[PDB]
Amino acid sequence: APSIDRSTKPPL
Amino acid sequence: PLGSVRWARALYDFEALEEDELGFRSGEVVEVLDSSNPSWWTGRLHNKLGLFPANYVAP
Repeated sequence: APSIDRSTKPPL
Repeated sequence: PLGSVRWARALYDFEALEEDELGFRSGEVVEVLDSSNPSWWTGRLHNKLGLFPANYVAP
């Protein structure tokens, strides 16, 4: 599974 | 404005770690509410709303 980068999460 | 993707299939298990995240097991069908962001999409699953990595699903 791809690496997950939470630094790019936009606000919900 | 809300992207071109309206429905998508989960490819991998995504574990939600925050309240704003929408977790799922592979094979789930996600309704995609916003696909405009290249990194994280907004979805609806089991009447819950949340973010998940775009690359964890296939349109």
